[PDB]
Amino acid sequence: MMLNEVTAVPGTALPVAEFRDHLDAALLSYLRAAIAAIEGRTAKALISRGFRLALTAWRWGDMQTLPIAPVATVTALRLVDAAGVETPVAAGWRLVPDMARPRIEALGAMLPMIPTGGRVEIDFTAGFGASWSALPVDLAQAVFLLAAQYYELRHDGAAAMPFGVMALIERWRTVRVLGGRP
Amino acid sequence: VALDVHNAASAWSKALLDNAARPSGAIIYKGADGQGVLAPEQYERLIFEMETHHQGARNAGRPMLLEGGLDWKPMGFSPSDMEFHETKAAAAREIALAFGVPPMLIGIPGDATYANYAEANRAFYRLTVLPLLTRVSAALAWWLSGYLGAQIELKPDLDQVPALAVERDQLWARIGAAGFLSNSEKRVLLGLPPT
Repeated sequence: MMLNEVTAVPGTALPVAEFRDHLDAALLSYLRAAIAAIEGRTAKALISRGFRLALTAWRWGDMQTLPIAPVATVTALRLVDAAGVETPVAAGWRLVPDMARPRIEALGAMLPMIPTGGRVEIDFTAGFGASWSALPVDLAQAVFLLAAQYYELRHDGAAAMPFGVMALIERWRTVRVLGGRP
Repeated sequence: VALDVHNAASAWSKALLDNAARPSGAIIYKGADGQGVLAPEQYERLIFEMETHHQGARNAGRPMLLEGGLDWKPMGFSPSDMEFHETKAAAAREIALAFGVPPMLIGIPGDATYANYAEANRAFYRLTVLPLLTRVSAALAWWLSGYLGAQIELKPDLDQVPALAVERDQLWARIGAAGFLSNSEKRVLLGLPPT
């Protein structure tokens, strides 16, 4: 399980013209330092970037929930071998769109099996929308409340409002209570 | 009053098994603020990981990793047994005290008073059955003798009651072992016709 992303965000899709109004190479260096700080706390994606979840063993036989939460259109399920013949499979599973648990529910059967050495990888385009105007606005507001902090103070210095950064991203974090075996 | 305690202390526990909330615990979610509810996308996730992985007999001991803000405070149920237990038994023994039944015969759980049912049944047919029957049959004897001419007597027959056999065998062993008096003199001591 790696989940490295395919393509980074272009920077033309980030609202550097809107962030300037709220407060270009230094402004855009602070939104994506605040987009990546909010996604890492909320396990979200916010810009619909492409990913590659390359994992070695399926956790269940009708599961392996995806960590990046808002998903749509799993592109492929490439089932590689050790030498890398790279034969993709095209049937057997279903992307089940769910903000709670984005999972691969399969089709009433065990998920595609993995060769000895050949790690199965999933490429999917997960996120809210391709632009900035497609986000939930409070999660878009939480980026501006954090990126304006990184702009207005440079080192780790000192200064809680009712709906702050933490109170706006408390409802996008993954609420999990299983530290168990399954 | 002892009926009203035994009815109510038994309807105490009937109600308490029908309207009482004990939880096994509570998953407290305060949030980033001092308070904050969790979203329906998060409440559907929290149930599915509580239903599937943490409830039941087959999930008794899962670690339940708790993030920042989440918390599991397990509730107890501190008076579990014995809600009015020794007062319901003390009331159920005062009901048997009024009617005159000993607590062995109906099965009330209590410190043993009689020993082995040979004397619990013998005290029952001597303190509260045969005094009650010798008053009902004596009123039958006088009232029904107002219908026929001759006055009639009608009283309980202790000879044909199996609870007085422990009374009867120590009688028959008393004058049976008394060999000084003759055979025709001990038939009359037992209510037998001399032959």
